[PDB]
Amino acid sequence: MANALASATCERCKGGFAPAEKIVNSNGELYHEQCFVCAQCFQQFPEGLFYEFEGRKYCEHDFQMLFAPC
Ligand SMILES: [Zn+2]
Ligand SMILES: [Zn+2]
Repeated sequence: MANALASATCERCKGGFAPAEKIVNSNGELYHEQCFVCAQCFQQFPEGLFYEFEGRKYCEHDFQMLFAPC
């Protein structure tokens, strides 16, 4: 259906992933265990999870400035 889809690839990297180790979903987008970047400073970050959000992701950098304890 729709146009010819290629495959499941990362968002800020488009890396063809699949395993729960390389594939990581949050909000609705797909990320790697080390692609999570700051929608503002684009600062990537390991762990595979930080202050991400729907349609927008952020690292503990811009978000620690806003100061959001938990
Ligand atoms: Zn990636
Ligand atoms: Zn940042």
